[PDB]
Amino acid sequence: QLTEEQIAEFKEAFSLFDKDGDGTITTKELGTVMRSLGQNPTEAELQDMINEVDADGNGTIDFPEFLTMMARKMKDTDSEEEIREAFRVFDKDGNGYISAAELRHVMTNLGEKLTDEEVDEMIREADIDGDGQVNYEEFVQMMTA
Amino acid sequence: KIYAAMMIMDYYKQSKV
Ligand SMILES: [Ca+2]
Ligand SMILES: [Ca+2]
Ligand SMILES: [Ca+2]
Ligand SMILES: [Ca+2]
Repeated sequence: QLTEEQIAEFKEAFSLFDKDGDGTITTKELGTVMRSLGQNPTEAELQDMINEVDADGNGTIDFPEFLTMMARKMKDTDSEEEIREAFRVFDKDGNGYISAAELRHVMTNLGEKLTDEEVDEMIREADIDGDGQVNYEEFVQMMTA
Repeated sequence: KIYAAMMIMDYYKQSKV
């Protein structure tokens, strides 16, 4: 099932959305994240995203709700289609491969400046076939591990 | 879109760590 380290890591991920640290993710905090991922969702779109995770319908996402989704979806095998959306966030030029520069771009936008050596290490870790880049199959493994 | 963002944020933090 879900391990105690997965719980801790899902909580760290939650806290990166929950930027004022009040224990609930608002549409406003969700907006901040989506924009740093290169998107610009409207208020209606932000509220409808909240609907996906907000189980009691109070308009925000608390950690138990966030955890319920993360834990349930990881047991799923039918998230290919969502991972494909996640892929396109990284693959900015749309060429089917995530480059070092594309990886660093997304990482620095989320609040992490990495050296050219650190980005290379991440690509190297994910790169199974050796083209020095990340295709979809390799990206699945880096979102699924 | 939201779950994609959640997976990404998880990857991001664990990349930092
Ligand atoms: Ca909050
Ligand atoms: Ca709620
Ligand atoms: Ca690309
Ligand atoms: Ca590759």
